[PDB]
Amino acid sequence: KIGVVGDKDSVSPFRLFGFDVQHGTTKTEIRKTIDEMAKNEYGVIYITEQCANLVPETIERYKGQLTPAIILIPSHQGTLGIGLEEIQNSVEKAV
Amino acid sequence: GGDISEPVTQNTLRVVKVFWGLDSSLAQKRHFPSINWIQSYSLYSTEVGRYMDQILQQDWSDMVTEGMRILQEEEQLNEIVRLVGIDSLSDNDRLTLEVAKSIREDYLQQNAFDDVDTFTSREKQFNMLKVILTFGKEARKALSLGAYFNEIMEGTVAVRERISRSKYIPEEELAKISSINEEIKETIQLIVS
Amino acid sequence: MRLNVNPTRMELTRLKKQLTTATRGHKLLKDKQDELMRQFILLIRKNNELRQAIEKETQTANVSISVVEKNIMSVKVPLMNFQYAELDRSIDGFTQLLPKLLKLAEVEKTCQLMAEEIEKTRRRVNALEYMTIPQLEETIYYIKMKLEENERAEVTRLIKVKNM
Repeated sequence: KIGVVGDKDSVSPFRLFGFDVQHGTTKTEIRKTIDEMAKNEYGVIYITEQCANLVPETIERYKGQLTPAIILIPSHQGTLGIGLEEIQNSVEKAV
Repeated sequence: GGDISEPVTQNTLRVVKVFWGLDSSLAQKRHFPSINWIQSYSLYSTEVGRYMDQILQQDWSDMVTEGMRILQEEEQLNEIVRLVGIDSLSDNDRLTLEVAKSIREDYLQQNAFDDVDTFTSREKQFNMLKVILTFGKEARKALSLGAYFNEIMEGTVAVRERISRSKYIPEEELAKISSINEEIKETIQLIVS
Repeated sequence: MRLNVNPTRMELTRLKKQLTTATRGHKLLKDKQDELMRQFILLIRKNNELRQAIEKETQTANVSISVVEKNIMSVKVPLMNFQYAELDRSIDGFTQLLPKLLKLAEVEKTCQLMAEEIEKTRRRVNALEYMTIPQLEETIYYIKMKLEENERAEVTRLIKVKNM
């Protein structure tokens, strides 16, 4: 069970595979996607970083939960650098 | 002050065989009657058990001892909840905590004000005890097969409401408490597949 | 730093037992903290190199998974099992992302789950060491002093009774 969220051009290639691909653009309905993507047991969700600055709350909420495995990805243009952020504060928070 | 180290309580507990220690903590929670089950003790326990397993012809001696163990375990398992958390570990022990929860809240909590739970006859007193440790092992029956505990807890809630009431059902119709036992034999037949 | 006055005598020795349990707990959670950290640092180094790699590969560029979640005491850990010329190159570069970007999903998720739980455990250790234990020690002392004074305050009175 895999879902992906982002821009159609960059993400519709995932539809070749069995990925319930969305094209969400909203700040709250992106959560609404992810929330219906939460009560169905989709193991992993791929997210273009361009969509993640919209609804940052919802991936901090399920961050402590195993499912869904919320994953930030660059779109066809580029990432916003969510990798530089979250690996940096997470390593220092623990230690 | 509630301190049982006083001369009166001390000299009494030296020439008695039965002691029902009350504590303000349970009376605070309105846990009535507020007898502390961890320390309260009766030296007539073993012999009373013999008399009563003969009279009722049910395995009463084996039931009251293990019913106390689920309570004893409940005490040792909240000692860690403060430290590690609820979902942290010993997941099968959560069932122990939520059936002991029913032990102290559906069986032990005996309000003396209601017109039916003012007095519970020995025969009716049997069914409540019976129903809870059946489930106590019926739970263990599902966690042995692999059915997630959250699923079963929903199965409880559906039938747990009934046993919450089991105090309130009249004496004559004990079959209700006898048949609800059959309903909990049913659920993990319909909830495991 | 005193809690509340609950003067009793057997309560003092039960408090000493509570103290030893707190120290036992503090001890257990301290070397649990280091063992959780032990693997955390291990996985970060896997996390960071997967992430950057992923970025480059993505930028130059029935099939469902079943995830049984394995366990390492506090959190559970996810293990991802898959149970299934420029045009073709884009699809395959994209296809080459698939076995990776999912492995990124593995490592990155385990890390954040560990990392969050470290903080929870770190809070508990800190709260136990700074608040719980010192409040216990200082209380049993003030309790010990009370009955020390009460004992001899009565002994003097008894001598007055004796001298009647």
